[PDB]
Parts: sequence; structure tokens; C-alpha cells
Amino acid sequence: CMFKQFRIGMTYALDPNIMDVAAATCMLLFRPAQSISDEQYRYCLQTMAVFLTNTTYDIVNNDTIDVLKMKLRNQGWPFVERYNAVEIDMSVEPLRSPGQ
Amino acid sequence: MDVLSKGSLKELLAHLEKTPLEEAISYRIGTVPYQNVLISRNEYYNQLYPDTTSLIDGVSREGQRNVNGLIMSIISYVVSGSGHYIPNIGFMLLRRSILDILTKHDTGLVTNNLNYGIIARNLTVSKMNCEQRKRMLICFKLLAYKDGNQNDYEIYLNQNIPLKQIAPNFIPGDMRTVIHNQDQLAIVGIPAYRLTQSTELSIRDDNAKSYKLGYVDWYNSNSFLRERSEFNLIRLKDRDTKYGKLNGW
Amino acid sequence: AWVTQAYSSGLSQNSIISLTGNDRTVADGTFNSMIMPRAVIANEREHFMKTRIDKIE
Amino acid sequence: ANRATSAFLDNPHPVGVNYVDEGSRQFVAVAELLASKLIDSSRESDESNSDVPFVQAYSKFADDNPRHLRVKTGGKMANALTNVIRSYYSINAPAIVPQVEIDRLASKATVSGDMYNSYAIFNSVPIVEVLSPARTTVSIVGSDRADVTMLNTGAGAANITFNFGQIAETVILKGSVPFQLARLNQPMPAARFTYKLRPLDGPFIVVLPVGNPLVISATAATRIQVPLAFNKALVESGFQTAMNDGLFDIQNVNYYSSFDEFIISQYHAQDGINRVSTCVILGLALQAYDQMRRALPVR
Amino acid sequence: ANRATSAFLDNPHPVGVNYVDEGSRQFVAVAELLASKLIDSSRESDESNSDVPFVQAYSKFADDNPRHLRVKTGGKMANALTNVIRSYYSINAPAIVPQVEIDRLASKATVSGDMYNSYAIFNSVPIVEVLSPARTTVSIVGSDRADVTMLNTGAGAANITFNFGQIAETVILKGSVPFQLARLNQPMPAARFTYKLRPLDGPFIVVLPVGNPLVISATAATRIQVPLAFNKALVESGFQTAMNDGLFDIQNVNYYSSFDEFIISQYHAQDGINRVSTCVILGLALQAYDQMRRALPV
Amino acid sequence: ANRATSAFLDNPHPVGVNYVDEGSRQFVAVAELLASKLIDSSRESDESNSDVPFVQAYSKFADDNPRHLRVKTGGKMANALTNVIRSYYSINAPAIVPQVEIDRLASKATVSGDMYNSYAIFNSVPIVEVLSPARTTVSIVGSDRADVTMLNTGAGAANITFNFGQIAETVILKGSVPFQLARLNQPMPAARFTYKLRPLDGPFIVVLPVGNPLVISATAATRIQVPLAFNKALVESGFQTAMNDGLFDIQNVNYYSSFDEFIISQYHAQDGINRVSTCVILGLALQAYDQMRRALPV
Amino acid sequence: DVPFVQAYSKFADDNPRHLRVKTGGKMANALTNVIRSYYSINAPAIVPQV
Amino acid sequence: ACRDKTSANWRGYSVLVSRYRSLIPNELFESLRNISGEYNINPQDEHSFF
Repeated sequence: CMFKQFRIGMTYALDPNIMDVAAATCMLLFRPAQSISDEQYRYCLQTMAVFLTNTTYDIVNNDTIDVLKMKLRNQGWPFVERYNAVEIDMSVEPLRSPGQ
Repeated sequence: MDVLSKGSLKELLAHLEKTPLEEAISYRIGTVPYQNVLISRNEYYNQLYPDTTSLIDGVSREGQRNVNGLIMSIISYVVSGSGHYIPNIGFMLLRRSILDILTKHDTGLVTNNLNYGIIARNLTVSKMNCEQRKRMLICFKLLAYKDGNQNDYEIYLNQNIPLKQIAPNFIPGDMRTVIHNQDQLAIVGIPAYRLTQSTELSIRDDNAKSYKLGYVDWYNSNSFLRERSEFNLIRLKDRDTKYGKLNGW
Repeated sequence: AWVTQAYSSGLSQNSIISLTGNDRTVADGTFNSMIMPRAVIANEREHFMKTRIDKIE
Repeated sequence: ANRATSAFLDNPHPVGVNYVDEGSRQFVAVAELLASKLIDSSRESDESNSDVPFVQAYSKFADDNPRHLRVKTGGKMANALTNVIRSYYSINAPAIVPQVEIDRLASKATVSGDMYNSYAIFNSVPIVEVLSPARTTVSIVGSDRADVTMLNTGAGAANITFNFGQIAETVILKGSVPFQLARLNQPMPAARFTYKLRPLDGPFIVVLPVGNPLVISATAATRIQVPLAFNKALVESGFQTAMNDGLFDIQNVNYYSSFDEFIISQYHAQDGINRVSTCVILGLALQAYDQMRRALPVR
Repeated sequence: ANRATSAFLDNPHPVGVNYVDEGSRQFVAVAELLASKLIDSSRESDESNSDVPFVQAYSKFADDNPRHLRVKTGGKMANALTNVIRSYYSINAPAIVPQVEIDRLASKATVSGDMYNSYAIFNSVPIVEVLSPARTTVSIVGSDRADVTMLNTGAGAANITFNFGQIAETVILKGSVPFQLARLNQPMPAARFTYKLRPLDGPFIVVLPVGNPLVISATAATRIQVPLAFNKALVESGFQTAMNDGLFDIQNVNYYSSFDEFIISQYHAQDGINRVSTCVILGLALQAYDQMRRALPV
Repeated sequence: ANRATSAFLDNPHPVGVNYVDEGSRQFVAVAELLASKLIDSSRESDESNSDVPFVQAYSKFADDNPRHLRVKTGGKMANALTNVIRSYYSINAPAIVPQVEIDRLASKATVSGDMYNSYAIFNSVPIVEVLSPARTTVSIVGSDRADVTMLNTGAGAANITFNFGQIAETVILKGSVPFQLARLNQPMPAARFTYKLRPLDGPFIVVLPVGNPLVISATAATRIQVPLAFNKALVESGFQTAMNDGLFDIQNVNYYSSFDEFIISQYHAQDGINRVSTCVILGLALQAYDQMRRALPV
Repeated sequence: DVPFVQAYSKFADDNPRHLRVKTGGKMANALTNVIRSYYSINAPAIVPQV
Repeated sequence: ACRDKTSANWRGYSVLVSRYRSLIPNELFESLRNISGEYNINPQDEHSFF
């Protein structure tokens, strides 16, 4: 939240379980979209598609974000998007130094 | 912005092979070039700052509907980041890559009659910088070897000594030359100096600064590819390999 | 600014065909550029000279 | 026959055709929103005796922190807005703002760029032509209220025809003395003081009896679609600031006393529908320009 | 001798040559399918007191959520659909839709852009030329049903030549009074009220007795290959909407009262087969435009 | 000079002022939905070899279970719809159906009752005024397509003034022979076969030569806001059925061959913008009456 | 759209829905007819007191 | 469950971030903006945290 250049990523198992999908959806829903890379975004979509659409990682390896989103929506999964985080303006009172 | 970030002959040529011709052209009408204008630069002056519009600015401008205009728009995109307004070219030509237009006879475009003197004059070369001139000379070299005009390219360079001094050294048909080349062709990048959010007087400088500050925002955004952190996530086709070479080279 | 595919139909919708194709560029020194019409009023050489011939007649 | 017409309807110069897409209209919408917050923060700073609210608002607007010894001019957003305003006014004005700059500033806030949510009422009275016979004198003065002075010198009563165009929705005519007005090929009613006319009815004929001059005061109202954030008072002030700042000094352009006359004159021209869309965007930009300049002043 | 022709067959302007490839034709089909679902979702949502079916339909079509206080134009698809219609009508109309936008929008639905699955019947009657000798006046009025009024002022009976082109399949001629019709170098039969002719048979000769004027009513049918989703009723309404909306205001073009007259006129022109293929794609585009604009008026 | 006018533009009779409020508009929309379900139910009943789908639809529409030996008439809703249609046509209709019954029937289904959701295009051509000088004859025939036959018997060319009103959006003029047309006090262009005009522009002048007649065929398009469930084909069929059934037989009224003629004629009156609102509600009522009567013949 | 939905629901006594003209409900009709009544003594008063 | 906890406890974490940034001086913060990094979290830890 403090530093915008910082990023978050996670690595999943070769055969994901329900825990991996829950972790992927929680990261997409609640972490800032500005902190999730495009490569990480595709990896999360691949993990979701592997568990839900009953496919392996090699089959969906050469798939774009548009194709993965379409595959997941056809199955009935709506969480295929990244959500930008609102910015809160903060002020530090001066006291004995110039403020920030 | 992506084209202006390429710093080597390999990266620049690889990008031109991937991108299509529609990126080089623009669908905004813009204004006309070579026009004396009064622009507003209030951070410096109260009056209106005079300047002259050109094809090298990063703003779209109306262009001629001929092969000469098409080549000027391609070089403008490479050296400035935006092209011109030449519509109704045809979907057959617009699908092909910029490199294919420049160095392949299969496209169907005829560029043999093009003269490098007026093209350099129109794409104002007295106002370019060293990096911009190098990219233009790359495009001239690619075109010359396409139509078998290598001798004409050499004579043109011998007439203009400063262009010869900074002319990149590579044979358009050989990939070993591209690998060995160590010219710096980057117009935008992470600056060692202090880059501030301030305006510049000239049209060219103001637009160039906007691209520079834009690249910093894009560099720190989520669209940038940090190789040291996520090299195992890229597909195998687009992964960096030394065996990789341009098609037909 | 336009190319055509080989082994395609040669018919075109328009009945009047320009010497310079849809690309609107003619390589100088070719036959097509030689048979192109010349501006007489706009060109100072041709207008000056034309008056000389009419005066002689 | 002698012909007279409104001064402000003569030769409307063409308007710009650039920065009229979805992204550009979004950028102008963002500029107006951030300019409004700049004015409010300056007030909040003054009643609170702390520079913190103003600094934060300026940081959003200019993407930079204010520093002493450097004049606060608005940064890159002010530069883009000023040059874009010039481009809207005339087709001779250059387009020198890159697209990557417009996209960057449009993303600073999440507002809709739609410019047709609401409407506004404009008060300029369009008199396209007034035709009078040989022995009569007609003079037209004014734009917010038009005074038409008519004198009859000949022996007989004269017939003067009035054309108000097809854009205005209503026109109200009041005379110094009661007078007769009726549509073409219609009977003339009893002399009255006021008339309410729809300009689409057609040319109107007014009988001018011989004697003292007759003066008609014309008031018109027309409706133009504008964004819901459109404020007429702010737009007029921005129009005057732009004219005084010297950014309407382009070659071969017409000058107007208010934004009311500018938008109506462009409406009463060929392809007037397309010109009005561009002029509405320029009006919102002038609203942003006014608020930004008052917040950050120069002497 | 005098010649007269149908008004709508004169000087067909060149149609556009852009957005006729496979991917572009898939875009028009995708727009047609999604614009139809917009109409059905509106009816279902209204009847089921829930707006959730409409939100899904609009989101798929426009790539953004429906929000109040917004015009609800239709997103990028409405812009792309509007511009391709303008480029189809004329060859000087600029093509300002990127190929990336076409492919991105075409991937929303899985359709085949094949424009030769089915056929449609068009009722415009192509009277190419009527040749009349001296002292005879011939006048042609109408496109859906042509009325040819001929008067014989001269002393003797005259021969009027009819040329219906070579494209139409059947032309039915009815007269106010019985008349004689036969092909070139054929015996003239007894006077009848109606005639069925094949335009490929040849020029037709009509005898004109001296006296009261003779009026002939001509009805024609032509078959043109169209996609299966083609609907003539929707195309006609969409054609009128486009003309009203100003999509065809490009200079140096001709204007027609209906799509039936437009498609037939281009067929009776040089490179007619190539022209008709473009006009069919414009027809499906106009049908998608009608459904979308009725769902989302602006 | 002489004056010529369209037949259907003469004396539009006043329309009804009852059943215009939101509750009544809801009833008409409810009727259209329920009447439509009647037709599809019967088709489903025939295909499924069972009358249960039709029984449920009729019970909802008529509030009475169908019986084999008893005639099916539609019940109270059929009577209310018929009486409502009569009230709309003329201001002199009794308007007998109460408001409590209207509210009860409107509760049968959940519909918007929105009369301005969408639009439709009407093809009737209004020719308000044709001015012809002496020694010329002008005749106007047609409503969907208007043919103006003009013949000049004078010495020189004559000027004919056209006036298409201010309501229509675009008018396309087609001539039997090329002719010259321009604005009032405007130079003439070269002779062309077709013209596209906006009626709001002003009266037009047609130069009529001497010797040969000229016929101008005009087609016009007008946009009128209508509900999203509007269907021109069903409305026109309902219009003819109501006329035959005698619902429009009231003294001191005018009669029209098409619904487009009816709606356009009232839209040219002095209070036309208020008359169309009643006309639009009447059209949707005729839509329900068409579907209801075909499924339940009298 | 939450602030607008709450405000419009209070004004028009109806939840805003898509595919609706957003006229304003009974209050807009009452407001319009009341304005006509004030301007002239000839204008009808067609708004019930209840 | 994740949504309910997030809406219940966002206020406490918003205050926490504000307090932590209050501890950083200005010169340190601008220097730290030049650096960048990516943090790897095990999927079990991410779900258990929420």
C-alpha cells in the first residue's frame, strides 16, 4: 500500500487444489491491481482455468488473457478481472520540521 | 513509447518485425506541417512563444497519399513515436510488419524511386538529435538493400560527412552484424539525471519530455516485464534465447 | 498507398482509370509519367513559350 | 430593397476538428473536476490557516509538489489545457498536444466524458435578415436584446419582413408603440404591444405606418445540450480571461463579446450541428481554465 | 427515336472496398448476433421485473457496465459499427477503424462470416431502356412497381422496344387494356392482359394502337445470395435510420429510396458481382445498426 | 396560381383525451404482452398435442376457464381493449370502460408502460403545398410514394414551388426525366435524376420545361418515438381489422388507408406534438387487438 | 450510482430502472400541472388535493 | 467470509499504513522510491491471512 513499485506474486502447484483457487481469487479481489503484474495476472487466470475447466497447464500454456477470460466466463466464473485501489491522501503535521 | 525505448539494433529490429504497419499510421487528422505558429508557454513567458510545426513532433499530422508519405510516416514513428494520417491504404498492406514493408519485395510496395535527399529534408534532419539520425539511417539502409541501391546509399553518406560518422554498421541480410552492433538508439529511458515535471519551450522538446515522463510511469507500472523476477512466466516462444534470429536473416 | 493481389480480377468499379494508380505515385522516367498531361497556364515556361508560337502563326 | 442583419452572425469562422474523441472529452472533464477542487482547497486553506489542503490539491492537478522560488502555474495539465483551448477555437490553430499526454491526464480521475447529459438556455437573439422597401430605414443593434429602429419616410405604409432563423425556440417582440405583425399570407390582428413567435413559423411582416419611428426589442431563448457540470457564469468568465490572456489571437478569426454569441453564431451556419458539439467542449474547457487561473493567480 | 430508363439505375457510385475480408465479415456477424440479443434482453427484462438480463447483454456488447446518468451509446462496438457503415457506402469515405479493433470485437462470439448461405428476393424492376419511334411519348415511373405510360400520336401503329437487362429472373407485365407482346422476330400473339417474360430471352416489342394511352405495370423478382441471418424487414428500417442519422452524407454519391433499389442498381453496373458482395455486407451491418439503435436511442 | 395538397393531410380530426395516464398506458402494455402469449401458446398447443398451454394462456387473459361447447371471446380484457380503442380515435367516443377495471387488468403482468422507449420510421410523404402558375397542370397521387405529374402548356419554362412541411426528416425526389431543383432565391444546378432534401430547409423550386410531362416520385422518412414492443406489421394489420370491425365508425371523423397516414396527418396539425402521444398508445392497442383477434376469431 | 438512486427514489417514489425514460414520477407531473395553474386563471387545476 | 472480514477490518489497516508512513522522513521516502521488488507469498499464507 505504501510503495507502488512493490509487487506481489505467488507460485502454485502443478495440479492445483481448491486452496490454490481460493488464494488466487483472494489476491485478485483484495490486493491492489497496480501491484499485480501482467504475467502474474495470466498465471492466476491459468490456475483458475486448470481447476475449473478441467484442463492442464500445458494445454492452456499458449493462451492469451482474452482467451482465458472467455473460457472462465463460459463455465460461469465471474472473477477474471483486476480491481484498482483507491488512493487516500495523507498529511504529516509539521511540528518542528517541514511537513509531508 | 515502446518503440522509443529500444536501445540496441537487436531490440529495435525485433520490435519492428512484431508490430504491424497500422501502428505507424494514425487515424487523427491533426494539422499540417511547415506552418509558423504561436503556442502558449506560460511557465516561461506571458506572450505566445513562436515555433514551427514539423513532421518530427509526436503529434499526428496530415500526410500525402503516396509512397513517399508512407515512408515518411514509418520513419516518423520510429524517431518520434507517432505517425501521420494516410487512410484507405488497404488491409493487405496494413497487416504486414514494418520490417516487411522496409525490406521485403513480397508486400507489393514500390520504393525504388525514393530519393534520400528530400526525405531527409522533409523529415527535418537539421533538427534531429544523434539517436534520431541513427534510426533514420537504419531505415534508409534497410530500404536501399531492398531495392538494390547500396551504391546510392554509400554516395549519399559520402556527401554528408556527419551522417557517415554516426552511420550504424550492419548488413541487412546478416544476423551476426546485428548481434555485434553496440550503438545506443534509445530516446527514452530511466534517467541518471534529475527528471522533473516541467514544460519545455519547443514543440519537439515538450512532446519528447512527455514520452520520457510517460516511460517512467510505464516502467514502474504493472505492464513492465521484470526479467529478474518473473522470467519463468513468459512463454517459450517469446523467451530470450541466443539462438533466436530474425526471420529470413 | 495501395497494392493489388496477383491472379485477381482485373475489373474495377470505376470507369476512368488514372495513369498513376491508387498509390498516386508514378516513377519518373516511366511510360506512364511520360504520357501524363502538362500544365500550360501554371508552368511559366510553357505559357511563355506557347505565346511565342501563337504570335509567329 | 435594403437588407440588415445582426453583426455577430456574420462570417462564423470554422472551429477545430481535433481532440473531440472519447479520450479527449474525458481529459477536459477531468480538468474541470480537478480545477474545481483546486478552488475549494484554496478556500479551505484560507479559513484554516494551513497550506496542507492546497498543496494536496495542487499535487493532484500538477503531479508535482509546490516549491518556493518556483512559480505555481499548474504544470503539464495547465499547458495541455491552454493549447487545447486554442485548437478548439479555430481550424488555423495548431495541434501540438501528443495523445500520450491526453491519455495520462484523463486517467487522473474517473469521470464520464459524455457532454449531452443536460441542457442550457442561451439568450442571444438571431436576426438573420430584415428586408425593407426603398423609402424606409432599418437599424439593428444588440445581441442580448436586439433593438430594431424603423423609420418610414414615404407616404404609404410599408411592409418589413423579419427572419429569425430556424434554431431559436422562442422569440418575444415588444414595441415602443403598439404595432401589427402577422405571418405571410395571414390577416393582420389588432395592434398589440407584445408578440410571442416561433421562428419556424416563417418570415413575419410588420406594418410600419408613416410618422414617428418604431423600435422593436427582441428577446430569444435557445436550448443547447451541455454536460451536467456546465455552469454558464463560469464559462463567460473563462471566455473573457482567454481573450484577455491573448490565446484567441489567431489569423482570420472572428471575435465575440460573450460565449453566448459565439455558440449561437456557429449554430447559424452550414454544418452547424457539428460545430456546436465542438463549441460545447470548448465551453467546459473554459470553465476549467477560469477556475485554475483564479486559484493560481498572476499580477 | 427516344429512350427512357429507370431513374434509380443511373450512375451508381463506387462502393467501398475496405472491411470485406474474413475477419471484417465476422465482425459484422458478431454485431448482428449481439445486437439482436440486446433487443430480446430488453423485452425479457421488462416482462420479468428484473434488469439483470439487460445488464449482461449490454456488458457483452459494450464492454462496460450500464450506469445511470450515462448516455448508454453502446461502447466501442457502436463506434466501430457506425464507421464501417460509412466506409461501405462510398470509396472516398475514410476507413478509420483499426484492424486490432475489428479482431478484438470479432472474438466476442463464435460465428462464420459466410455471406452465401442463403438467398433473398428483391422486387425492384430494372427497365434499362425503352425505345420509342417518333410521335410517341413514353414515361417511366416507379421502382417497386413500374408504370410505363405510352401514347401514339402518329397515324400508324408503332413498335416499342423493352429492355429489362440480363440480371432479373422473372418480369410480369400487366396492362390497363389488352396488348400485344412478342420477342424480336416472332409472331405477334392475341392481345392479353398479362405476360411472364425471362429478361435473358431478348428485347421485347410491344405494339401500340393509335388512341387512348396504354399503361403497363411491371413487377420483377431477383435472387441475390445473402447470409442466413439476413432479414429484409430489418434491413429496410436500418437503411432509413442510417440516412436520417447522416451516415451517407459523403459528397459525390447517389441517394436511393430503399435498399432494394440500392442493391439492384449496383448489380446493373460494371463489376456488378463484386459490388453486390459489398452491398450484402452493408445490409447485415445495417440490420445490426437498426436493432442496436432501437435498443439504445441517442 | 393553383394549389395542390395531399389527400390524407386534409382536416385531421381531434383524437381522444381519455386513457392517457400512466395506469392506462400500463393496461395497454399488459394487453400486448398477454395477447402475444396467446398466439405462441396456440402454436405450442398444436405442436405438443395438448391444449394445456392454451388453457393457461386463456385463463390468464380472460379470467375464465375455457369450455368446449362455449364460445371463447376473451372475457373482460377483450371488452376493455375494444372500448379503449374506440375512445382513442375520436374525442366524441363515449369512453365507457371504468378506471377500477383498468387498474385490475394492469395488475395481471409487470410491464413498464413506457411509451417513449424507442422509435420507428414512418414512410408517408407529406406534401403540404404545391404552387403552380397558370397554363400548368399539377396532380398528386399516392401516400407511401407520391407521384406529381406536371405538364406545362405555356410558352416558356415555369417555376413550381414545393413545400414538404417541417416535420419530415429526409425526402428523396426521383424524376422520370432529369430535372432542375434548387432552393428559393438560389441558383439552379444541372439536371439530375435524384435529389435528397431536408424539408426544414425551405420551399423548393422545380424548373418545368415546355412540351414533355415530368413526374416526380417522392419518398419520405419520419421518426416518431414508440414503445420498444412496437411492430409496424402487426399495427397495420390491427388497423385494418379494427376498421372492418366497426370500431372507428363515429360521426365527423376522417378515414385513412394506413396507420402511417393516420399518425403523420395528426402530426401536422396545430397541436400535433400532443396528438402523436395518443396515436402511439392507439397503435400499441391495435397491436394487441390484432394478435388477440387472430387467436380468438369472433 | 448509489447517491443518485437514493435521491431519485425519494423524488419519484420509484426505483430507477434501465429501459426507462426517467421522467420524474408523480412529482414531476404534479409540478408541471401546478405551474400551469399559477400562470393564468383560465388554466385548469387537475391535481387532486390529496 | 473473506469479504465480510475485509469490510469489517479495513479501518484498522488503513490507520496502520498511515502511522507507518508518518515514521518515514521525506528524504528517505524519495530515496526508497527508486528501488523496486516483488514479494513471493505462499498460497496457504495468503488465504489464511484473509
